[PDB]
Amino acid sequence: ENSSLWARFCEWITSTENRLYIGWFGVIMIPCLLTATSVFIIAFIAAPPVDIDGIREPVSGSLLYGNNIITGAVIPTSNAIGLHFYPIWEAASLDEWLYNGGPYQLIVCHFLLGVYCYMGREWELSFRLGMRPWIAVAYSAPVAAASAVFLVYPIGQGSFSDGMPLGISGTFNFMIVFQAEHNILMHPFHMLGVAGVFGGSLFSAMHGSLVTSSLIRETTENESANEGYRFGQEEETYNIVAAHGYFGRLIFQYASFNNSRSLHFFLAAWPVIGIWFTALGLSTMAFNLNGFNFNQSVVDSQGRVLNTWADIINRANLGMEVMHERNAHNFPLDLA
Amino acid sequence: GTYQEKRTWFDDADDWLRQDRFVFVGWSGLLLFPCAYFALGGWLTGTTFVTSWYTHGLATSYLEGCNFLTAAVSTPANSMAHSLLFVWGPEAQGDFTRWCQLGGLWAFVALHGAFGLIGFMLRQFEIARSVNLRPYNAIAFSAPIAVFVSVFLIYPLGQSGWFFAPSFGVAAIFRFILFFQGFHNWTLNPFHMMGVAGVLGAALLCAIHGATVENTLFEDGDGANTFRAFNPTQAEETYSMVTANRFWSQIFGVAFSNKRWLHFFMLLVPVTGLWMSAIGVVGLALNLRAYDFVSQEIRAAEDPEFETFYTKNILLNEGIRAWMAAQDQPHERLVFPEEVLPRGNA
Amino acid sequence: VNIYGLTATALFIIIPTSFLLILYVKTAST
Amino acid sequence: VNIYGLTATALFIIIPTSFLLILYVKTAST
Amino acid sequence: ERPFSDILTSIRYWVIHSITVPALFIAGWLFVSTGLAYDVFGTPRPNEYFTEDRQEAPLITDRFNALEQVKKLSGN
Amino acid sequence: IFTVRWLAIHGIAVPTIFFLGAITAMQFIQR
Amino acid sequence: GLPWYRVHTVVINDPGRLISVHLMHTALVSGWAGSMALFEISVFDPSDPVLNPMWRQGMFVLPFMTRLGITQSWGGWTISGETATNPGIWSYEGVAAAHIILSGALFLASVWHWTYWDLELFRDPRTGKTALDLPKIFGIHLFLSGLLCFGFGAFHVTGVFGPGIWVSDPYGLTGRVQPVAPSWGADGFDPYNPGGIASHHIAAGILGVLAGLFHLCVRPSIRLYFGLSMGSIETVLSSSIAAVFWAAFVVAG
Amino acid sequence: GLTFTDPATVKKYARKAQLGEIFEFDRSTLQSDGVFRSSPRGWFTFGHVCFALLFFFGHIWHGARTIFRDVFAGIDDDINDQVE
Amino acid sequence: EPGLVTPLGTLLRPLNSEAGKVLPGWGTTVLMAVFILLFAAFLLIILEIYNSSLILDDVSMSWETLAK
Amino acid sequence: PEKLAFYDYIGNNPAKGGLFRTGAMNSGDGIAVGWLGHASFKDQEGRELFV
Amino acid sequence: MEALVYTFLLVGTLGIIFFSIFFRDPPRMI
Amino acid sequence: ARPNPNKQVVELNRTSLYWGLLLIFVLAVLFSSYIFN
Amino acid sequence: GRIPLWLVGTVVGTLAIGLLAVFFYGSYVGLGSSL
Ligand code: CLA
Ligand code: CLA
Ligand code: CLA
Ligand code: CLA
Ligand SMILES: C=Cc1c(C)c2cc3nc(c4c5[nH]c(cc6nc(cc1[nH]2)C(C)=C6CC)c(C)c5C(=O)[C@@H]4C(=O)OC)[C@@H](CCC(=O)OC/C=C(\C)CCC[C@H](C)CCC[C@H](C)CCCC(C)C)[C@@H]3C
Ligand SMILES: CCCCCCCCCCCCCCCC(=O)OC[C@H](CO[C@@H]1O[C@H](CS(=O)(=O)O)[C@@H](O)[C@H](O)[C@H]1O)OC(=O)CCCCCCCCCCCCCCC
Ligand SMILES: CC1=C(/C=C/C(C)=C/C=C/C(C)=C/C=C/C=C(C)/C=C/C=C(C)/C=C/C2=C(C)CCCC2(C)C)C(C)(C)CCC1
Ligand SMILES: CC1=C(/C=C/C(C)=C/C=C/C(C)=C/C=C/C=C(C)/C=C/C=C(C)/C=C/C2=C(C)CCCC2(C)C)C(C)(C)CCC1
Ligand code: OEX
Ligand SMILES: [Fe+2]
Repeated sequence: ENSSLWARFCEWITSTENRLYIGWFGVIMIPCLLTATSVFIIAFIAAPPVDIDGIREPVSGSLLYGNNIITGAVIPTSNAIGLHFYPIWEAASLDEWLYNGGPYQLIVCHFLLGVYCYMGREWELSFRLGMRPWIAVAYSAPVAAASAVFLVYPIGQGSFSDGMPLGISGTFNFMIVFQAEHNILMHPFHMLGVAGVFGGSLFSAMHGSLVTSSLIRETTENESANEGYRFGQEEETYNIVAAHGYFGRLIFQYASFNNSRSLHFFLAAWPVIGIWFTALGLSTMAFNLNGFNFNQSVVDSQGRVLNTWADIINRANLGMEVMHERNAHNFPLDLA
Repeated sequence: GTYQEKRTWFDDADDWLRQDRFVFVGWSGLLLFPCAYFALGGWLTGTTFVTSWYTHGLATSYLEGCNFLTAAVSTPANSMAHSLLFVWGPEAQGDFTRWCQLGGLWAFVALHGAFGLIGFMLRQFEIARSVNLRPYNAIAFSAPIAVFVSVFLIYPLGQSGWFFAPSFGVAAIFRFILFFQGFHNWTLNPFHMMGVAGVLGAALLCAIHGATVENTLFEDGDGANTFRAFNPTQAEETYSMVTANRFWSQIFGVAFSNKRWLHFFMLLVPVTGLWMSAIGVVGLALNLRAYDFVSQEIRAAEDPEFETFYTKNILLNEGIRAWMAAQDQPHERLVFPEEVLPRGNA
Repeated sequence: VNIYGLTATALFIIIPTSFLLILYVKTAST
Repeated sequence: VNIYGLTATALFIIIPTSFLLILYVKTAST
Repeated sequence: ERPFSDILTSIRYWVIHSITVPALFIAGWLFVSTGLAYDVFGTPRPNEYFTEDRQEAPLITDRFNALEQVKKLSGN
Repeated sequence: IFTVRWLAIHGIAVPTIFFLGAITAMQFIQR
Repeated sequence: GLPWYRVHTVVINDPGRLISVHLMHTALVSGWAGSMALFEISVFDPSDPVLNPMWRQGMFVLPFMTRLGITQSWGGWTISGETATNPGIWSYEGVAAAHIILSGALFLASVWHWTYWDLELFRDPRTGKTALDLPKIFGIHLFLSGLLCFGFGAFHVTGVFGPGIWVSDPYGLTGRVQPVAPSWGADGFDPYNPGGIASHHIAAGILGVLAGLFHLCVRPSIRLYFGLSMGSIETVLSSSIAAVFWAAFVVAG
Repeated sequence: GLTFTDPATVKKYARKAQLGEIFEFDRSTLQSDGVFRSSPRGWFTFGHVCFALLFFFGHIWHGARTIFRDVFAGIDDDINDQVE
Repeated sequence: EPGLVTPLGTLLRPLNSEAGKVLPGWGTTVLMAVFILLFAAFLLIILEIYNSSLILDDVSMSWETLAK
Repeated sequence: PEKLAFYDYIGNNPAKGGLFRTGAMNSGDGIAVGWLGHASFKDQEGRELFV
Repeated sequence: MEALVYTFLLVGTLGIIFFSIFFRDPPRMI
Repeated sequence: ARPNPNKQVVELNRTSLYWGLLLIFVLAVLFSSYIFN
Repeated sequence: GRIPLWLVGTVVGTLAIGLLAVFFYGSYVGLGSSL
């Protein structure tokens, strides 16, 4: 028509008729995730071993170097680099990039930029369909959690080596070293997040049971119960008064939601608020505000010290403090 | 029925038991209510007044200075190791104030908790049959029972004592968790790796379905407080399953299309997770743990250049075992020179 | 290598794979 | 033993076995 | 009767739960402040953990013989 | 008044006010 | 049509196919044990029993044959330190071939009851439809359960007709299969007493017979009928699954 | 009736002395890896607890199917009688 | 329609014949509850023996007991 | 006896196992060939020590 | 050897994820 | 003899094929790390 | 009813948050005070 080249282009990005919606976050999400995906696969398979700690003992992380799926990892950037922006072109040779912890910092910068914008297009499509916009808020609870383990925690420590590796056994070392230095289990933000998922799983097992247990009889018994629902129907597929009536007898009548719109808000609000504190937990633990510490706290008269369980957890932490980075510490404090 | 049989005393008792009330008693209430009440009441008594100085050798009460985090109803000592510690039995012999001192108030709570959990699951059966529903709420609660029975009962009945059970306290769990990392390497048991995916996967279905419903609602009121516009007896649904399909179909790629299958999928993901983690504790009760990979312990034995994070984790498990087990297992009477424990430097 | 490692995996993949294919192909021909 | 001996046989048996079963089961459901 | 709103508004409620409530609280104060709680349950006082015989944490190591043994470790 | 609902409250509400007398007096115990 | 997990409930209506399936599952369980025995005796090492014993070799079904009195192979070796005078027909190889010919027998019986599923034995009178007298059918199996339990104790353990069971010394240094005599006092409940085993099967064998004649003769109450839902084929299934893990915790412990 | 005072040999047998008694083996006959395993007493116990604890779920599901047989296909239309 | 009639089917026919007949009232149910409460007490014998929670004079419950 | 010194050996304990360590116990640490005799650990002053 | 067996099973999972998006069973309204 | 009136049919739609094949491959990614040790 | 509910919850809710401050006060002094 009389439309420009640009208007032809903007009526394609914001077109909802596409199989996967792009939108304007997706024009910079899609080339960042396909960057970060395609480099994650290669370094998980063919990365040469990385000096993680700067002491020139390279750690293996590739499947081609005698690892399996569980011990495979993408090894973090070396301790000598620290927080210096280390792209591919600052290295002289390409193998100097790989040995120093190259593809960790390439992935994380494209990953975190990708998931900030995957949250963006969850808003953007919801504006293109007339939906209410707050699904993008609920995706910020993992985005707050993933920003902390990759970016907010290496800032407070000063190096990308202390961030979390991209591996299954790589994660498990990061959980151990963290609690040895910061005692995460004795921090009320990790206590909220633990209740965020034990409550979150309970509120899914309980809600999903009662909707299944109040289904209306529409099929036979040889046919599955999922055939009673036909897609896009108007009438309700389960009795709601019967499930409040059941759950009202179960504990007491005031302990239930009869308003199903107030119910589904509670299912959204409980884990999302819970993950927000355990995302802010290690965000504050990144700036060295560890947790509780009740060592040598219960004492009697005559100046003696009684053990508690907190002194037992001390012995676990003290056994891991003196073992992580085994050839690094030249000095009797772990300030770094 | 329909032939005029007479009424007996048992029939008369049933009407009082299955009478509608502010709290439902039923027949299962005779098993539930005196067994559940003594469990938590036996927990609050032990965490407040009852020591642990003779069993483990460490204070555990509010009457000793331990706060809410560090108070625990502690397990018995490893001397008994499998006794039920009856208050009349030979380890106690009637004396109550010496019965608590041997840690026997642990077994008062664990055993009265088990018959509580049977009774509470039976509670969900007779309420469902009264209202004539389907039993799926009862079937989901078996997965908390399988976690309870395997961890607190099958695991000490496989290990060397009730001593190695968890104690009913906050920080006392925190060593039991840290017990399983060093001594078992429990994070590499795939039965726990399928437990985590059940827990974190069900936390994700609680957050999406609660937000997809809340953002695809139908405009039925005029006040912007959209909770006001729900008559719960209405025949139509309150949100748009068509629109919610097309959102995640273009955001994520594949979405639900079946409201019956969806809530059942929210049933299946947490229940399979715990049931596939009750199997892993059974292997730990026999110490059939997935501690090692053979083909990397060999390669790290002959070469001081090869390592992974796996071999860095085996050293950290040695740091938990060789350090805390001096105080954690006092029945083993073992002492350590400060040269026999592994360290790094400085 | 476990000699029975790759062939306990191969039977674990192919036999329930071929189980689900049989039920699906008779379904889609209805 | 040829390590690949028993697993080249096993794939030779199970994959054309499962091929013919799929065509037969959709046939007999007609 | 009693839909739970009228209970927490009536004055016959607050003429009963203003007398039995502190009398249950003060009796809870006396149970520990008089030293009764240390002996009815058996937790040691702060001047009672270590006796003159032992100077470390107690330890049983005998199943059927624990009742008389703990009475030695208690210092009694 | 001996109601099933009343017993459920006073089976819990009576021992919890007895215990709050204990812990508050535990806070004023010196070393 | 069905889902994939309700496919075996076509059997729940008619009685006749349910025998045919329960024969097929019985043919597999035996045919495992015949296959597991022949596999293992072909990889057994009878050389050094004092120091490379039977248990260390890593072995599953052959101690369960040895415990009830099978100590000789057709190869001519024994366990305890001698060779075979004559193995007899019931040896390691013969018991292994006993289950497989049993398995091919029970395979064929499944094929018969699958084809001739419709029998007048099953269609009861005064309705003319498929039913099962579920209490009376229990008395017929409970009678024959204790009758095999009585016969095992009086004969196979006592040594009147069978060989006995394995009995060791306290420290494993010796021991073999001799007949034992039952112990009836409080020692019969010592689990390390072998005499309690023969005492158990004679005592529990009699009571199952007396319970077997009870449940044949006494019809259940109408109040207890509708409570435990006697008229359905699945109330026995949920209870037989309930009984068998009570067994499996005791057996594992 | 031998003696050793060798600084390598004493450690080489004191490490073996933790394991109970001292032995000689042949790790070339079966190509042994050097790390232990579990006796069939241990394997039989594992199977018949995992089976048993799984059969506990089977008892519930078929126990719940017999009692709730009438409403297996989903509940009926009107069950709104139960409102107090 | 009729079923199929076999020689062994007519023989076992009166065994699977009276499907449905029950006793009115309560029957032998109170007599059944006697045997359950005994058998539950019987298990508390052999458990608290085998837990060594009750000690008898002729058992000692070790491997030594098995060897006379 | 040689047998009673064989039952007293932690490599025969089934709790010293692994979940994915397949096969025989003899595949773990070889077929036992012979007993090597009771070690006794003497001090420089001849005082016997215990492991 | 197993380093190529692992990469088969990784890209095998990514195979279904391609087929589960674009070749899905299309949901039909009403 | 007579045709059995209990003949039922089994079906597995495409959205259930994808949960099946993705179930099998994922735990085959899981456990194959342990089978080879 | 007689007494308005809103100053019932204020008086109780003050005496609950007044009660919590003692347990924080008792955390730095007395037993378990680490001194
Ligand atoms: C119904 C609820 C219920 C249940 C299931 C249990 C269950 C249990 N309790 Mg708890 N308890 C309860 C109510 C309950 N209790 C109440 C209400 C109280 C307050 C008084 C207690 C107080 C309490 C204490 C203080 C203790 C227990 C203990 C126990 C355990 C031991 C069981 C035992 O030895 O009983 C054995 C008895 C039976 C199983 C009854 C069987 C019925 C018999 C066979 C009928 C025959 C009677 C006949 C007349 C006998 C004739 C004898 C003649 C020859 C002289 C068990 C877990 C102990 C424990 O926890 O272990 C550490 C313990 O120390 N309970
Ligand atoms: C004595 C045992 C027994 C028997 C006879 C039955 C019989 C039945 N069950 Mg039940 N069930 C049992 C144990 C048993 N169950 C246990 C222990 C569990 C807990 C896991 C269940 C859980 C269960 C559920 C959740 C359901 C049934 C259903 C059914 C019905 C059809 C089964 C079907 O279509 O499966 C078809 C099976 C397949 C197509 C293959 C399954 C493949 C399995 C999972 C793995 C491969 C088998 C394995 C290698 C063999 C090893 C056996 C093991 C014992 C060693 C039928 C009435 C269904 C029902 O009642 O709906 C009407 C149903 O939905 N059962
Ligand atoms: C002359 C009489 C006589 C004698 C000497 C015996 C002798 C014996 N009987 Mg027999 N018995 C007899 C008559 C006799 N019986 C009669 C008349 C009956 C009635 C038919 C029985 C019924 C019977 C049964 C049902 C059992 C015995 C058992 C035993 C053995 C003693 C207990 C034992 O070994 O401890 C070991 C066994 C136990 C301590 C039983 C533990 C039961 C626990 C509570 C089950 C736990 C499951 C539960 C669900 C918990 C799981 C969850 C948990 C992990 C958290 C011994 C061989 C037991 C046996 O089989 O021996 C192995 C047994 O279970 N007897
Ligand atoms: C013809 C009879 C016969 C005989 C003599 C044998 C003999 C043998 N079999 Mg074979 N077997 C047979 C039939 C037979 N089998 C059949 C028909 C099957 C198919 C199901 C099998 C399947 C089979 C397997 C799978 C295995 C054997 C094994 C064995 C060996 C040891 C059996 C053992 O210790 O079990 C001990 C039996 C028990 C502990 C069961 C006790 C009964 C329980 C507790 C159930 C009680 C419930 C009941 C209702 C009781 C209530 C009544 C009471 C109240 C009165 C032995 C060589 C084992 C072996 O060594 O491999 C070769 C083995 O693994 N057999
Ligand atoms: C730690 C996590 C956790 C807790 C605290 C918890 C708690 C609860 N869940 C319940 C229900 C459920 N939860 C379910 C699935 C799940 N539940 C999960 C995890 C949990 N569930 C998970 C992960 C799932 C997913 C499978 C379902 C499906 C239900 C219900 O339907 C049920 C309900 O209706 O909720 C309202 C309630 C049980 C009522 C009851 O038996 O009281 C009676 C009390 C008894 C029987 C005494 C128990 C005694 C215990 C076992 C031992 C004593 C422990 C001490 C008292 C406390 C020790 C505390 C220390 C650890 C600090 C209760 C609110
Ligand atoms: C990154 C990639 C890495 C490598 C990938 C390896 C993948 C391996 C796993 C493949 C999983 C296949 C599962 C089943 C797929 C399915 O059911 O599709 C069903 C669709 C139905 O689409 C239908 O098509 C119809 C049109 S028409 O009739 O077909 O013309 C239409 O009517 C209907 O709406 C539409 O649904 O069938 C097709 O149209 C395409 C054929 C699919 C069958 C071939 C798949 C196998 C070959 C894959 C490539 C080689 C891999 C080597 C190993 C085989
Ligand atoms: C052992 C025993 C027994 C029992 C007893 C009992 C049962 C008791 C009970 C008890 C109880 C029953 C108790 C209770 C308690 C409670 C408490 C102690 C509480 C506390 C709390 C707190 C401290 C907190 C609070 C709060 C919260 C929650 C939060 C917010 C704030 C407030 C403050 C509000 C018997 C007899 C069997 C036998 C003998 C001995
Ligand atoms: C997966 C798995 C499993 C399972 C397994 C199984 C299940 C197995 C089985 C196996 C089996 C189950 C086998 C069987 C076999 C059989 C056989 C091998 C048989 C044979 C027979 C025959 C050959 C016969 C013949 C004949 C006939 C037919 C006619 C008559 C005569 C005669 C004899 C000739 C489990 C989980 C446990 C674990 C491991 C893995
Ligand atoms: O980097 Mn990973 O962990 Ca933060 O402390 Mn020092 O440095 Mn290292 O050690 Mn401790
Ligand atoms: Fe919902």
